Amino acid sequence: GASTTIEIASDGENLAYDKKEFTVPTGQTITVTFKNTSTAQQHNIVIVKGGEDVAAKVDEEAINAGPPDFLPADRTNIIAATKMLGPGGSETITFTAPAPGTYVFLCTYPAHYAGGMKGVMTVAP
Ligand SMILES: [Cu+]
Repeated sequence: GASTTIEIASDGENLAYDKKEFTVPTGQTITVTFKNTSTAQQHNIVIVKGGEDVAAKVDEEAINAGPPDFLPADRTNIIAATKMLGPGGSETITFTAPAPGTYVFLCTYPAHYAGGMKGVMTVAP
């Protein structure tokens, strides 16, 4: 089920992605295209280096960091991230898949993570 090309989008106007999981192969170049399909909301996708603990810390850094991108100053805990996309915006990010394991992805727009806008990237060995 592992793929090197991933398409993901917001679930219309809801605080969710259209996928809560996807699998990628370790050590290979991954392409992820994220589409903000909402009418009036801002979304990104941020893939963190770890699980729910790392995601919570990033999410907190993000809200402190503020607009327009709501990302921490550096990517020490971030595998990859888009910019903060407007309604109808899309962005493709490229990264080398990290070590095999489970990696949380989330939207870091204020309240969106707590709102359920999250999932898991599984990296196959
Ligand atoms: Cu969002």
